[PDB]
Amino acid sequence: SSFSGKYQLQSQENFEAFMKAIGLPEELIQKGKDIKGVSEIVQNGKHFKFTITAGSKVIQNEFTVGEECELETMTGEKVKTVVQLEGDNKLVTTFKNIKSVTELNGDIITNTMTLGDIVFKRISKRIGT
Ligand SMILES: CCCCCCCCCCCCCCCC(=O)O
Ligand SMILES: CCCCCCCCCCCCCCCC(=O)O
Repeated sequence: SSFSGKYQLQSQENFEAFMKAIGLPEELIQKGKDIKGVSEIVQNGKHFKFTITAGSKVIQNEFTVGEECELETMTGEKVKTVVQLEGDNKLVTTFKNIKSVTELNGDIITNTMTLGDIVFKRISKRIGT
């Protein structure tokens, strides 16, 4: 149950640069750079549900830690990958050559995606039940 909670974005580094490189239609790139998105995570042991909302674009995802699962990326592209726990508080996966780390520390979820040399980094905070 550790990741569960509702979280809102506070600040991000390199949003625009990273969203370009991944075939994000520019309309969303500009409308998106400023949205403090909300993440809903529901964890039950290995099983994860998470929903990322950024006004009207709702991406909902589910995975089992350790299993190969379909994930829906930024662009809407669905990609087969495995998500891994590396300790109770850290989700690590790799898709379309992006290395993604999600990390809980207290009420703070830090997510970091790197495409070759670009480090897109989102920091979020818990907002209630
Ligand atoms: C203006 C209305 C539509 C809103 C469009 C928002 C598009 C957002 C684009 C990228 C946001 C997704 C963030 C990645 C998810 C994550 O960090 O795990
Ligand atoms: C749309 C991006 C795809 C998501 C691929 C990462 C899968 C595991 C990590 C997601 C768990 C919830 C963390 C989101 C927190 C945040 O928005 O920064």
